[PDB]
Amino acid sequence: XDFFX
Amino acid sequence: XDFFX
Amino acid sequence: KIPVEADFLFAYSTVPGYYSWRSPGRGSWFVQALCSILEEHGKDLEIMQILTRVNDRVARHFESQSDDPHFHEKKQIPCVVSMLTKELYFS
Amino acid sequence: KIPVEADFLFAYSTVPGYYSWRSPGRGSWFVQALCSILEEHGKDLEIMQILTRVNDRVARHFESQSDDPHFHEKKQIPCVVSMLTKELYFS
Amino acid sequence: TYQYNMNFEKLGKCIIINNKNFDKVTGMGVRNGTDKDAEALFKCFRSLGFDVIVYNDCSCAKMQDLLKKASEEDHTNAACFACILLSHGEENVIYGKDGVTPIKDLTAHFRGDRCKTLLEKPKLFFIQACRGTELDDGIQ
Amino acid sequence: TYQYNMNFEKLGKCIIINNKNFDKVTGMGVRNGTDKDAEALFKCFRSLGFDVIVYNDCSCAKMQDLLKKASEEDHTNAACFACILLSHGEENVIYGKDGVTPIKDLTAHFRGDRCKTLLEKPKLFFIQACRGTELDDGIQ
Repeated sequence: XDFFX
Repeated sequence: XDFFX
Repeated sequence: KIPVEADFLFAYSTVPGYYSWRSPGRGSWFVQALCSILEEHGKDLEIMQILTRVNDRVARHFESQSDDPHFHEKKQIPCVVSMLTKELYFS
Repeated sequence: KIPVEADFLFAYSTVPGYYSWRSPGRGSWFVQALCSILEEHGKDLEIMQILTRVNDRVARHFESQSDDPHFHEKKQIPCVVSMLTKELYFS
Repeated sequence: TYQYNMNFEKLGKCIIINNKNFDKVTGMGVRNGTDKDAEALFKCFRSLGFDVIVYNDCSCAKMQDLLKKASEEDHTNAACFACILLSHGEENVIYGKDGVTPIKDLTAHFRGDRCKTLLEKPKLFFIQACRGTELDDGIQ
Repeated sequence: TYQYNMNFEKLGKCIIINNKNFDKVTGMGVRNGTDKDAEALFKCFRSLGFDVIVYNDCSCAKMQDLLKKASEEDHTNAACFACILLSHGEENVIYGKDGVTPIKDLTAHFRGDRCKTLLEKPKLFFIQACRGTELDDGIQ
């Protein structure tokens, strides 16, 4: 489950 | 004599 | 004399204004791709060759997976800023 | 799928924040460096090799000639922003 | 393979915007020497094989319009596209004769989703213009 | 004649700043996976030949001081310098665990006039961090 910075 | 942009 | 800003290189993970994506189980897209290319070719390719292959790998191999559809299937391209004055090999 | 921002290259004459110098008789430093490198090598060097040598030539060969000494003997370094995903040869 | 495919009927279009004169109200002066730049760029980029087009003293609306129209042309048989901007500038921005326009808005016309016939092909922008007012004093 | 000179005793120093955990007052969440990044970067840049040191959950003042001190070391026997920043971020700016600091301030310590022993040597910055909130929807 991708996230961003 | 040089200039700038 | 020599410009005080010369001989810097910035390898950004993304383009100005944009998100940078990270997988919690595998790491950020940019770093995954950067380490891939460095293991295979860090010692025989020039820095701009390495980072161009990284650009291609991030652009092609990765697509975001998300619950929110606002963030479903989004893409990323990194961004290299070079003030280098010579080619750079690590050897 | 492909990022919408992929496969751009920005060859700026100068780094962000800085002046860019032009000579009224010979033209701007970046352009005359770029043209001279492309004439000798535009068909045999990769685009980043071309622009890295342009970086060197602007950085080493040019110094601002002015009489308001606030602008005497000043320097310039160009700035390459690459989102390319492959090597570029004009051949 | 690791190089852009160059096996196309033409190398591609090269658009040069040569802005020398500016409306008084903008505060900007004549850019002496830019005609020599434009001449040497078109000879150089013609040698490479580009179809070179030189525009001169463009307004901001002309610069947007001609780049938008160039992104609507059929580039299917071209290997790449190139644009060269010669003008006054400040950070993120370039001068037409009547004011200032964001560089990003000029280049966004060629995004992958807005110029489908240059998809996966290199889109080159060469920019001669200031990006601010800092001087580089150098070191020997 | 066209390569950076690499005939030095050391490849150079590599500083990895690995920011995973952020103060409550910043509102930023934990960056899961960034340890996997840092260890992979550690092995790669070490394999290249860099003397690598990782620094975890740095504050803004520590990041500034780490890079100011590295800039003041003697690099006579080094070919280059690298720094890797893993954190949250926004355009032109990177998060310490206690706020934001401008990227230009981290890098300016290495300018030619502020670090004579890296003059004419590559200084490399690899930055994993957001630069805004635009999404790239992609295109087929």
